[PDB]
Amino acid sequence: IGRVLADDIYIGSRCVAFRNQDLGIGLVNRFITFGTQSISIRTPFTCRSTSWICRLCYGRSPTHGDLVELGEAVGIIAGQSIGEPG
Amino acid sequence: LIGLYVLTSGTRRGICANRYNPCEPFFCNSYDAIGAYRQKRINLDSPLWLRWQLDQRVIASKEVPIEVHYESFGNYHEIYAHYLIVRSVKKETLYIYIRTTVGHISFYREIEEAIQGFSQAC
Amino acid sequence: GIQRRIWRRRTLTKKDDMLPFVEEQVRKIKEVGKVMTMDIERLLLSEDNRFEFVNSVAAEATEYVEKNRDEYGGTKKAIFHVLSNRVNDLGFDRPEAYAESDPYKPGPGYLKEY
Amino acid sequence: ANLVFHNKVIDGTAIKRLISRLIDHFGMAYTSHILDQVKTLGFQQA
Amino acid sequence: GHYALVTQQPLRGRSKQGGQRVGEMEVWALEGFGVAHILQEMLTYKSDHIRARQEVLGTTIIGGTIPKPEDAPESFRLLVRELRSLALELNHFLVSEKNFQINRKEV
Amino acid sequence: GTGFNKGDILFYHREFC
Amino acid sequence: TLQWKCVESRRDSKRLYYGRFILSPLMKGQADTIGIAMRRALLGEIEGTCITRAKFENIPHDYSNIVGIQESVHEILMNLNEIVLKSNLYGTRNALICVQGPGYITARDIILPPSVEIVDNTQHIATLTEPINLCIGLKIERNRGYSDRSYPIDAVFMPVQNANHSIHSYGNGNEKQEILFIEIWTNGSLTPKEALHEASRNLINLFIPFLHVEEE
Amino acid sequence: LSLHRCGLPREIAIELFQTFVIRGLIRQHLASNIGVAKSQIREKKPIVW
Amino acid sequence: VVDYRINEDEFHKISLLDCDFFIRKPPDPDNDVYDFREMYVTPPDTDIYSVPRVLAPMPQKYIRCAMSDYGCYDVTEPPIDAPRDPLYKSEREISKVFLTKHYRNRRLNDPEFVLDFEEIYVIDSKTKSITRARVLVTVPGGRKRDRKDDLLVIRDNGNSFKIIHVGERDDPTTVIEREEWTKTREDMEKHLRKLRDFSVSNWF
Amino acid sequence: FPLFQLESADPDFYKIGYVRRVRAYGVEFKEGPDGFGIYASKDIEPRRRARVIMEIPHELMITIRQKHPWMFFPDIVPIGHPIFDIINSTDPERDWDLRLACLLLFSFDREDHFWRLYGDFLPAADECSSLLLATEEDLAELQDPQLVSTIRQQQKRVLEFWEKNWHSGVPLKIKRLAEDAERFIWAVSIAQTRCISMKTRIGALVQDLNMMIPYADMLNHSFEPNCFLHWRPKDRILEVMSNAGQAIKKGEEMTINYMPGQKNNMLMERYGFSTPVNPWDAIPFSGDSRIHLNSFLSVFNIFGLPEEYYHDFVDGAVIAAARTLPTWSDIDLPPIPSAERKAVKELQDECRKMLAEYPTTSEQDQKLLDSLSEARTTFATAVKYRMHRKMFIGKIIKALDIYQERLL
RNA sequence: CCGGCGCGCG
Ligand SMILES: Nc1ncnc2c1ncn2[C@@H]1O[C@H](CSCC[C@H](N)C(=O)O)[C@@H](O)[C@H]1O
Ligand SMILES: [Zn+2]
Repeated sequence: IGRVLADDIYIGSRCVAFRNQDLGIGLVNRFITFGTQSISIRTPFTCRSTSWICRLCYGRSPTHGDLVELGEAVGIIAGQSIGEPG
Repeated sequence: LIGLYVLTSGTRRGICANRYNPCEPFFCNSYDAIGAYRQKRINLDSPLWLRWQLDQRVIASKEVPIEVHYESFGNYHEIYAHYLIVRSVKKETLYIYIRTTVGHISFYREIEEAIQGFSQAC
Repeated sequence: GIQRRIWRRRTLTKKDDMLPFVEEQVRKIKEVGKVMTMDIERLLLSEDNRFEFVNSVAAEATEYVEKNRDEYGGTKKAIFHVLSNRVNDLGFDRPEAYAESDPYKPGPGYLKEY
Repeated sequence: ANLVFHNKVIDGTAIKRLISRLIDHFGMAYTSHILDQVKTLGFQQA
Repeated sequence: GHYALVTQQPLRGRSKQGGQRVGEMEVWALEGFGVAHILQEMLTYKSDHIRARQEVLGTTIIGGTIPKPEDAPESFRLLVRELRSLALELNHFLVSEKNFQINRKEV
Repeated sequence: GTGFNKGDILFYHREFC
Repeated sequence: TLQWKCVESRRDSKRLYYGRFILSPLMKGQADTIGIAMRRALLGEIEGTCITRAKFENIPHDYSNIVGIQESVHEILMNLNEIVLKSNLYGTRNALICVQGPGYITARDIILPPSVEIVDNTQHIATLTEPINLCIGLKIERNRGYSDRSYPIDAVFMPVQNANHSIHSYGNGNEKQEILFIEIWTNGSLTPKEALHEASRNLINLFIPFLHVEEE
Repeated sequence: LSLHRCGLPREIAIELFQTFVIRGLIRQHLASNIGVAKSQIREKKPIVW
Repeated sequence: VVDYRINEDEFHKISLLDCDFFIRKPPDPDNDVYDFREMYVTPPDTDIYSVPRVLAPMPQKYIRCAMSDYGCYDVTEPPIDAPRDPLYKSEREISKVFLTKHYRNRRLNDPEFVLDFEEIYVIDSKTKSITRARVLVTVPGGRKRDRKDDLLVIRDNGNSFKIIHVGERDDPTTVIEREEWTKTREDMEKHLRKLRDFSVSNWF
Repeated sequence: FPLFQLESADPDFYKIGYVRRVRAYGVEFKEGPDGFGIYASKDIEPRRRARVIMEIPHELMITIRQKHPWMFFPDIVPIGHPIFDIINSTDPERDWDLRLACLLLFSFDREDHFWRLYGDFLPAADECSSLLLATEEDLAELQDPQLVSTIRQQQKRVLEFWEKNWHSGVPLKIKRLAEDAERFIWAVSIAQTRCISMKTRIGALVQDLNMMIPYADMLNHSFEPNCFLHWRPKDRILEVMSNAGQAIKKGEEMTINYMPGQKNNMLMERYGFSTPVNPWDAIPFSGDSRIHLNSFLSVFNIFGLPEEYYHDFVDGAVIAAARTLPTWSDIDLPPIPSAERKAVKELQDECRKMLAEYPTTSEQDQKLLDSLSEARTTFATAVKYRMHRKMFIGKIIKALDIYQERLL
């Protein structure tokens, strides 16, 4: 949930999910309902940088629902999120 | 959390409600039920029947009616675990009565009134 | 379709089934200032970036303060005025800078105790 | 508001799930007021 | 009120009428919120910017808008001198994006 | 956050009348 | 001096009246006691008028439905329970319904005892399609809230639908002052000002007897 | 309290907002200068609140 | 499975959860007349017709019948993807359809219209079949009685059909309480059975 | 003292929208003999920015991707439906209206779809002004062989598509969508006359869509509109916004530019209507006689670049004349009046020859319209089109006369 | 207005 597809998804001759599209839970259930074996998504591992990240490779905002906004300090949030329950 | 749990904890049922094997007020609207509760006519968890004038939106088990009382004049009553539905073959009328308590009604009214008040204030 | 003018009125001709004690609640909402929270949420529905929204609001408030310094800082706040004006610019009427007072204060010197 | 009518129980898991669904449907401003009202109701019944 | 002699930061302690510390964990939270101007307030002219502390005292009494400090706080200048005592020079340079002129900031 | 991306003719010439 | 005033009034419909009232200046702790007593009096000590019993004549065979009437007997009773009345009656009186045939039966079709009025004449009772005369014998009572083949009606005597009180406190140093706010919602059979006055009178009548003395 | 409100002690509030209270005093001609306003604040006058 | 597409303008299309049931409809202003000689069952919204399975003798003459569905409500909380997605979804899962013959094929508008509860045909969605109801009559009178005073009771997932006098009608509260008492009594007996003094204990 | 001192639309029309989060601010829907329209229910005070007029949620629309592959938003077509096979066989470039018509029929057949109810307020076959419903008699009154040929080609294409895809062997779920040809023709006409194309972002996906937007197709067309459409992606809402700083009086119609820079012929081809103040209309002149562009603009107070002519008698007709009249410019060379008089006389002669080419005149066309009692909508549409062309030529003549008058 | 030591609170 919240990941951005890196490739188009097809069911037969029909496109059910396009490249550069946020993954809702309805789309995920549709993938599980049918026989979809491979899903290609954009993650922090796929971004073309280790000094910053882009909106599409990060995905949806953890708190604001929509796609993440430019200028967000996602690294500090990532560090705080893991160390907080320690 | 405890307050909400006690409020929405429903009726005592079965052997915890009747000493013997059995071989409730009807309210036009929720305001009448809460008013009766204020005047100490009913308890917080005493069962009651509430007239429903909206669509069927009560969360309940997906079960067929326990009993269908079909009259020779056409009207039939479908009795479920938590509501009663009156239907007819002559007309398109459909009456719904929900078996609930004052606590569930109070929770629903609290959330509904919060939404309506916020909408009206803006 | 022209006949003399007489014309056919368009009607629903179909059935759609989808067709009061909150006075204290609404008044309390207005008193505490939750309408401003709704307005702030509404203003951000048209902003791609919220940081840019905050920066623009701060710049507009700064311009307001520089232009008319003595009108702000008391019952009127520059940021509140900016937010009200931005809400008013959409056509939704709001009190100026969300400035409200208590009509039931029993004369000067009396301070409300929470 | 097209709210479902809960008729069984409201426990810790149910209230957490209900609030999350309210934020998605109504937003954070509406849900912030719903939380204020529900907090009073829970305190009043405890 | 009163500030430290060396760091020029507000004193510590209720008995000394000192201020509250904004530690590095508090700075992380502000960076997580993205409130870059709240952070700069508590880093320069509420703690140790001697020049900008005096102007904030004046602007707020007349209500005439607080400008950005743009200079270095006394904690950074204190660190530069200490690094100078280890035979190390630390210079802050601004490169103009217009004409690419290098500007040496006073530190 | 908020710090991202750096945050007279026609006069003295009127008709004499 | 201690004075009261109505600070808000509204009439959303004919059966929904709202009013907000004020009372100031008050001493510390007085406003809470007054509000509690007034709310209890408004909610249960005010007399209301309701239909408490219905008799179905014309031999309906005591069945669930009557031929020609769209609504069932239980539906008719539920509709009758919703009718808002006001009166000054002492004891119990009787009302009758006699509608000739097809059409809509509303509160307007009720023959009333002398002192009984009807707040809303548009309240629906039953719908008649075929021309059959319908005879219903209503029993009307006047009672407090806290108090033969004829079907009873579980009437709730609540002319005041809701009531609330709130306290505002003020002070400058050693002298304090508080203000009492009272909100009253009525079903139109009585105005919020009338409800306030009736509640005050009922409370005073409840506390008069403690000052009674007896002849020697 | 509301979800967006907090309660501040009177002493903490008067300490934190001292400059704003001085401006409010001077603006409505109730204080001659900054020193007089500070003296009024120190005396806990009823108009400071 | 048949090898032709029937015309649905002359058929009674009865839609259930698992299938759509077709019964030939003789023309009539009331549209309550059914011809059971020709029948077809299809998957929902599909024109691949098939002969339904029959578990009982079917009528040969045209009979006027009243249709009433049997099932449950599916009130679910669907996941919220888009803005303003519905908080709940309620749909009527019809699993059985009862066809009750009018007494002597009387019309609804007839002032003497009564329902014949001894003639009920049950359509099952799960099995894609149609059956006749096993009706048990308790009202005195036998074959000849006043049909205006009888009441039909359907229990056991639409399998138990019983005719009783209207006077002995059971309150909905009584039915719900009976079910609750039975289930809770069995549950309590199961819970207490694991105690080792259960055999020397009383219920009360 | 208080004591001493077009019809409203069906309330259910807005009510069905209102219960589904459709909001209209400061405007009311009105119905007339021509059709539906949106008018300001009060005086809209010009604010600093654009004002929100209406808000239509995304879930109430029927949108299809403008580019291959075809993906619908919201996805109403189930997987494996034959309607997808019918849609997917269309030509990607020119067959956009067929896909929208298929979607419209599918939605009309859907029980829970909103457009099943909203489709009852669409103009019927006898009320729609699209030329796809016009017969040969109505097309004969266009007095333009090019437009007539284009309309015949469009009708032939629509009927060929319907015949190819709605033959005998189609399943029942497809046959009931359009049992006979004119139903599909009406669907295509509605799609052509009410489709809105826009670049919308949904979530993280930005794409162009062909959209059937309820309550937004209600707005009428204008080349000087007071409203415009803005898509709000955060909550997926289409906003109708009045122009910033433009006062709107009570009862003033709400209008948007259906398509900019399109002449009356293309408007008649697509939306089935034309306007007399079209500032892009073209009259083919010989080009031998030319006037001074700068003087023509200055006399009538027409400023801005050739692509943004605007006025400070002068209307869009004068702008169209300035854009279509043969003009010469030499930076700062003034025109000598004598050649201007001869040039405008020759141009007026050409315009009068063009008017004489038409069998009838414009005033007689207006009289025929006023006396018309048993004609279809397309008949009056064609009559209005030719009359509007005649008035455009006449306005050109009058503008040339007054320009030669004010040259001294 | 500087640092060490001891005792505490969350
Ligand atoms: N300015 C205008 N003058 C005359 N007709 C117009 C017009 N703008 C749009 N139309 C017509 O309105 C249609 C667009 S849908 C607009 C509402 C429509 N009139 C109705 O009642 O449903 C087009 O087919 C076009 O023929
Ligand atoms: Zn990336």
